[PDB]
Amino acid sequence: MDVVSLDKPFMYFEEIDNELDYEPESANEVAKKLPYQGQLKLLLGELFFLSKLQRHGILDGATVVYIGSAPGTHIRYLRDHFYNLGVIIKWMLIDGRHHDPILNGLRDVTLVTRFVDEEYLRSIKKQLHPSKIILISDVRSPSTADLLSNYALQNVMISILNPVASSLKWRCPFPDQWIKDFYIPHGNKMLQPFAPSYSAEMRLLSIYTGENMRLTRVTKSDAVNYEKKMYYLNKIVRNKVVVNFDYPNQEYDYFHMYFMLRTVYCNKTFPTTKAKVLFLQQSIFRFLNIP
Amino acid sequence: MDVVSLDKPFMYFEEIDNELDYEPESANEVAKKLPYQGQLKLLLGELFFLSKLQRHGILDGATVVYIGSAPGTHIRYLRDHFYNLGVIIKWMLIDGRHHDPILNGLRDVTLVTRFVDEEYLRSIKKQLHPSKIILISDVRSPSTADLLSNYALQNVMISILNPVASSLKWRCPFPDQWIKDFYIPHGNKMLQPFAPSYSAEMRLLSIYTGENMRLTRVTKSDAVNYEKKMYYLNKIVRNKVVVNFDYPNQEYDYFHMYFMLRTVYCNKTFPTTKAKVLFLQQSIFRFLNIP
Ligand SMILES: C[n+]1cn([C@@H]2O[C@H](COP(=O)(O)OP(=O)(O)O)[C@@H](O)[C@H]2O)c2nc(N)[nH]c(=O)c21
Ligand SMILES: C[n+]1cn([C@@H]2O[C@H](COP(=O)(O)OP(=O)(O)O)[C@@H](O)[C@H]2O)c2nc(N)[nH]c(=O)c21
Ligand SMILES: Nc1ncnc2c1ncn2[C@@H]1O[C@H](CSCC[C@H](N)C(=O)O)[C@@H](O)[C@H]1O
Ligand SMILES: Nc1ncnc2c1ncn2[C@@H]1O[C@H](CSCC[C@H](N)C(=O)O)[C@@H](O)[C@H]1O
Repeated sequence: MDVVSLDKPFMYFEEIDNELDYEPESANEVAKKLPYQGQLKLLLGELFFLSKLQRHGILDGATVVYIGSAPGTHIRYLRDHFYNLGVIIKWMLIDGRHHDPILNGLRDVTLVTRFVDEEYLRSIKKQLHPSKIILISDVRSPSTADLLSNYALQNVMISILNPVASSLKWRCPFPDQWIKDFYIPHGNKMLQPFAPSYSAEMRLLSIYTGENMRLTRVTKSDAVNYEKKMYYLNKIVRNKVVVNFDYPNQEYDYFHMYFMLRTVYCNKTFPTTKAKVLFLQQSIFRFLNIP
Repeated sequence: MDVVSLDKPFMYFEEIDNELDYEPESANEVAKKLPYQGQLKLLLGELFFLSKLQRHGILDGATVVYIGSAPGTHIRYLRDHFYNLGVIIKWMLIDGRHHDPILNGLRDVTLVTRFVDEEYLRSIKKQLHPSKIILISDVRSPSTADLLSNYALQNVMISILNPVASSLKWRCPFPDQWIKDFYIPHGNKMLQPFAPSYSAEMRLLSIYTGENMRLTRVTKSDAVNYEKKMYYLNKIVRNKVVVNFDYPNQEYDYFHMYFMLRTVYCNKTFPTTKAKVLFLQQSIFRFLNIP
């Protein structure tokens, strides 16, 4: 067995302290080990992101604009969680694809069947006015050409919507498929437990203070780094069994999930962080029909 | 006579401490009082900007890419000034219009007859590589539609060229001609002595540290402010005769010019700032054929 003792898991890209040469044969290995793993991946990251905003007092009263939301099964869990905590939020889920019917019939959630373009962003901005907007983006076109176009749309979402915070899908183009350098918004590169086995995807979390918008350039050298750091994390780290983690499941992803879940607010009072997390995890797995 | 005593002049937009309601009849008033006033306006601002970079030690060894440079008569003065000071710089002047022949025959200056587009910016970036670039932009299309397009090109100049510093033309669209909010690079809003009598134009000066790029949103309310602050400056301030300014010419613009010129480096040693400035001014006016 692949055992180890860890203090904490890597929460952000910058914390990864090692790298490995990407082995293309990794692409043929089992990408997922749990049913509905993708909904689980998104649920944890967005619960993490949103709980942070709650902590900073910027969630209550906001309209969450989620673009690239369908099917959005896991989003029903997020909505219930904050709704039950007393936080007042409106959800606007937009995708050209159809949403899970469990999202219908909630006055606080508006489903829109539309593929957004810059012009539409303008109309909804005029229509949301004057609410404070929190943007979540998971749009998907993939070539490096596709990625750049998605990233370009994500930056236009921020400039038109002008949100108070944002969570954006972020996967650096592969160095061997580099086209040109580009800019992404400045934010924390939140790592994702339960991401596919060798995925290099993370989420970019940002909070917008003032009327400024800070971007950061991404080059091929950065692309080389992303590949090696993420490859090291996926191949080595995520395959570890953290034996000094007293929890029903000690695999790295559960250890990593534990640290995100420990930041979530509940109505129920618990005697230990371990009890709250076990509760939230049980709750999350039951909702998603994960054994 | 319109007399007053002033400590210093307003160097940046933010310093303007008063405003006036824009009177449209001002548009019919004499816009210029000196021959070649436009070359003088550009010369002082760019001498100011470039001397600053020298002070920060980022000028020597740079390639100055000036887009919207023709005719560029005043640019010959700038080139000579730094060339004579021993600073090593290469100039690349690009405009679809033709440059003043006084700029020909200098190995350190390359004239390009081209209207730049994003693609061309890419090729020159590949060709300038690996020199450090200082961008100066004075491109001109004007409707608010024209402005936005120019500003959009200016931001693409920065993202493709990725300069160490930049000076950009900046005039906020008039509130009564507002189209949409937009972003401009963050920088100092340098005010311009000898600008047309009622011009609301200034120059945006920026220095790029790290791999980040900070932008700032401009709204109609900002547009209302620009109009009133600039109107107050043009109508009231610039019409002042600073009587406690011991200088051959006490009009506000000369007082303002004095503060920019006092920051310029010379080979000749002077006993007082007043002597250096008088020298630089005499020199500048003689070069431009201004009496
Ligand atoms: C993690 N990774 C994956 N691939 C390629 O990406 C293809 C699709 O797998 P993926 O990258 O997991 O898809 P996604 O990121 O769109 O969700 C695989 O078949 C590999 O060829 C990769 N190709 C390169 N060059 N470098 C990498 O780090 C890398
Ligand atoms: C300074 N100013 C000028 N204009 C208009 O701008 C026209 C051209 O004059 P300009 O603004 O000096 O041109 P420029 O900025 O392109 O160099 C004038 O005929 C006026 O109608 C202005 N119009 C408005 N609404 N507000 C202003 O502050 C203002
Ligand atoms: N312009 C656009 N506007 C809206 N959705 C977009 C888009 N372009 C692509 N997408 C959507 O991006 C999605 C990527 S998959 C998203 C999964 C979803 N976030 C979840 O919670 O289940 C697809 O449903 C796709 O239709
Ligand atoms: N795409 C582009 N590339 C180059 N020059 C441009 C441009 N679009 C407009 N311009 C130029 O912008 C200039 C504005 S007037 C500039 C005056 C000049 N800076 C001076 O020193 O004399 C015009 O010469 C015009 O041809």
